[PDB]
This record gives sequence, structure tokens and C-alpha cells, in this order.
Amino acid sequence: IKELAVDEELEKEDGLIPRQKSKLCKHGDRGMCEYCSPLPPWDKEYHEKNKIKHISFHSYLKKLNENANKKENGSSYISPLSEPDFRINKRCHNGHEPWPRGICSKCQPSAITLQQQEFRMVDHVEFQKSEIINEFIQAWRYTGMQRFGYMYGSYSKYDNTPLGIKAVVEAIYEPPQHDEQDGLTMDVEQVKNEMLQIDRQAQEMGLSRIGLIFTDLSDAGAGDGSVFCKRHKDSFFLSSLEVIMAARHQTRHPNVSKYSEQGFFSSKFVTCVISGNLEGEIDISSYQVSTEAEALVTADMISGSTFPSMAYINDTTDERYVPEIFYMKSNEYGITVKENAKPAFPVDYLLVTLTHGFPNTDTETNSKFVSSTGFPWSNRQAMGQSQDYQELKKYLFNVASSGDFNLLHEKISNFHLLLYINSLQILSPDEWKLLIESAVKNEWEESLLKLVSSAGWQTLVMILQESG
Amino acid sequence: QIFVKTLTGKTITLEVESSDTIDNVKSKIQDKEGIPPDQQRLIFAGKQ
Ligand SMILES: [Zn+2]
Ligand SMILES: [Zn+2]
Repeated sequence: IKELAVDEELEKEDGLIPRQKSKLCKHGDRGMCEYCSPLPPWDKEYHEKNKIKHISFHSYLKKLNENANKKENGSSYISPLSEPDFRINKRCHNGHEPWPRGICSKCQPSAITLQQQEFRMVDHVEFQKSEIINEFIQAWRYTGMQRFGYMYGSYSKYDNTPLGIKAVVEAIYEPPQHDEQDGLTMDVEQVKNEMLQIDRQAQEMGLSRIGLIFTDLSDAGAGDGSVFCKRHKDSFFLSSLEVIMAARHQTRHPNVSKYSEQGFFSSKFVTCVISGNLEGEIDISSYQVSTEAEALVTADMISGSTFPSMAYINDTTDERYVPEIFYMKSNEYGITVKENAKPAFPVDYLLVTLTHGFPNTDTETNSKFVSSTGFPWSNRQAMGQSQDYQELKKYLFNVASSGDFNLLHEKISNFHLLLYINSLQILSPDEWKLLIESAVKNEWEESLLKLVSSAGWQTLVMILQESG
Repeated sequence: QIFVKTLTGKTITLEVESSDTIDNVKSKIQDKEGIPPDQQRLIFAGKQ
């Protein structure tokens, strides 16, 4: 099987950390005893020294390869990187062949200790431009209600975190949803039918749906104060209703891995939320879900509770056997061992954090999508920017009826403009594929003149001039 | 003109490895981790 091009590059590099000679070393200069030996990239002591709170899963893959492959014979190639299962094997390899009549300890799911995950799949989410997500908050500034979107992007290496993958996003697509002041809830059938055609155009453009965003602002008084502070240390970090939508999105998009026995493991999916800081701004934060316990129990046992920090655990009806969930908390006198014989266990424990950021404006490798970021988006029907062909006379117009190719190609690289053109499918699919590849790639000057000489682009500007 | 001989016996250990109270993890989430060089994080304003 074949993995991603980014995932195979992190596997080949060892990522060792070099050290220097010290006063504690008693050996010679041409050697190393223990104090200047090469440090492994999975040691968590070096991680918390530089305030890195997770061990960068590609290095966690290396720390399990040392346990799988040894100096001894072995002759196995097991590679035990699989999803730990809480479901019940029906055959059970014993005399209690039905679960209605019989269950023993080798098939019973053990009691969940609630230990936090030490490794994250995505180590650092990054963005492309501050003007891209400024249009997303501007949707709230016009209708006053919450929004929703899906993030399309790619992946590359990250040199800050040892053996880490960074998440790059390029554009944000919004599905048609019904907004509300308190929260939001849309139909999953019309979104999945709409997201199927966007994945078609994302393949030729080199994009993949790897993220989503949802807003939560609660403006205070619209004067000096920006927003309220809903999510803090004493309150919930992520609501339990949005854990369900984050869990189903990770199971729909698996990550291919040769080390896993099933063929897919350790999904690379980000969930970002606009919530605001403690003091005064609308700074965002992102956390992703845990694979070890939460990713498998969401198929059978997650039920909604009235508290945003916790989630209710329901009962067993003849196939849905669940084990007891335990966690430690302080009582009125001291700190005690596991107490939970009670439902509504918290879900903030099962989240691992990420580091969001925006790159510097002075230099970058590329940006690939900065045309205007002011074009009316596809499914923004709550706002007034959902126009017909009247917008195409205002937006591009083949500027001033005779456009220069340095000023014409800079507008054609928009994500939602190219996704609006092919829906009319005036051009051929072969000429459309070279149209979107010219706008997204470099050395575009020889191929842009091929587009203007084609009869399909001439019919597009002729059918636009007669219409309003 | 005689002797006294007696042996001994030991029990080594058991462990549980229980840690990570919930109040330490809630303080563990709300912090920062550092950002390379020019990876500003931004502010924003609106809703006049
Ligand atoms: Zn040494
Ligand atoms: Zn069994």
C-alpha cells in the first residue's frame, strides 16, 4: 500500500538530537558514554523543556518500532499500531459463544483509566493569509448569527517540532446551513451531497478537506468590548455536542498507513473554533480529538448531556455493553483515587491541543490563493453576497474591457470563482483542467495566452457582455 | 559447641501508576507553546 508523500519523508529521517561534551563526561574526545550520546526524538523530557506538550507521533512510531523489532530473531513484522477496540468479539474463543448467555474477561472491555494521549497526529496548524479568515468573521458581522465552514489544505514538514507534520490550509468552503443565535444544526444529507462535487475539483487543484471551523462569539455590548469570554479554565473547552460532529468527521476521513493492520490509522484532521481570548480580542484556538479511547466509543456510546463540559453515558440494550469510566478529582478534604460511579463524565480530558499561527508577511514559500478574497462565496445566502452573473460584470469583467495579463491572471486564481465557473460547464473539462492548473501553478504566462486564444474564453466574455 | 541457622524471605513490590488529576490537566490546556519566528497570532475588531 502507498501512504502520503509527507508521511513517507518523516519515516525515513531518524531525527536524532545531537549533544556536546560536558564536565560530567569522563571518556575521551573520540567517544560518548551517556551524557553526549545522541538523544532519541521520543523522549518527553526534552519535549517539556522546550514547552512541547506532545511527543510528535512519527517519533512515537519510532518508539514502538524499537519494541516491535528487536536485536533477537523475531521474524514477525507485527508492528502493533492499531486502534484499541472496546467492542465485544462475538466468537470469543471460549465456551460462552453467545453474548446474551455468557461473557468472560478476555472479551470484556476493561475499565477506562482515562489516561491522556501523549502524541498528536497534527502538531501545528498554520494558515495562509489573515484576509482569508477575515471574510469568515465578516459573515457574522452582517447577519449576527453563527457560521460554519470546511477547510481545504495540504501538509508539509515542520522543523520546530522534532519529527512533526504541520497543517497548511488554503481556502475555506461553507456548506448551506440554517443559522441560529444560540447554536446551529444542519442536515447531513444535503451537505454530503454537496461535498461530493467539491472533492472532484479539489483533486485536480491539489486540495483535500482536512478541517472545519465554527464560530462562537457572543458580543458583549458592541462598543468598547469585542466579545464575551465563554471558554476559559473554569468553563468548558469544547462542548460535548461538538465532540460528536468532530468524531464523525475523523471516521469519514481515514489516514493511510502501512504499519497498521487494517490499512488505516491515526487520522490527520483538525477542528478549529473561533471563541476569543480571555481579556479583549477574538483570537482563535484549535484542538483535535483523541484516537486512543474517544475515536472508537463514538460509534456506540456517546450521549448528549445538559452540561457542556460533560457527556452522559447511557445503558446497555442487549448488544451495547460498556465498561465503567473512572477519573481522579479532588474531594472536599484531600485528593483521592478514582470516584466515578456516576454518569456525566467530562470530555475536556479527551482533547489534545494544537498551536495555531499565521506566517510572516515579509517572506514565504508561496501563498497560491491570494486573488482578492472579496468575491461572493458560493453558499452565503444569509449575507447579501450570493449574486448571479451580475457579479461577474463587477468582479473581473476582463478589466476595463481590455485587460493586461499581469492584472488579469492575479484575479483568476480565486478558489470560489473557479468553483463557480465550472458549475455552468461552458468550457470543456480538458480546457477547464488546464485553466485551474494555470491559476494555481507558476510559469503561467505561456499557458494564459493559450487560454485567451481558445474559443471557450471568447464565448464566456461574449455571453457576459450581453447579459447584465 | 553448636550452631543456629535460619534463612529469610522477601516480597519485592506491586505498583498501580495512577496520576494526572483533572485540575492539573485543565491548567495544562490553557497555555502557549511558542511560535517559530514570524507566526503572529492576530487580534481583529468589528461589530460597531
Ligand atoms: Zn559522554
Ligand atoms: Zn471471550
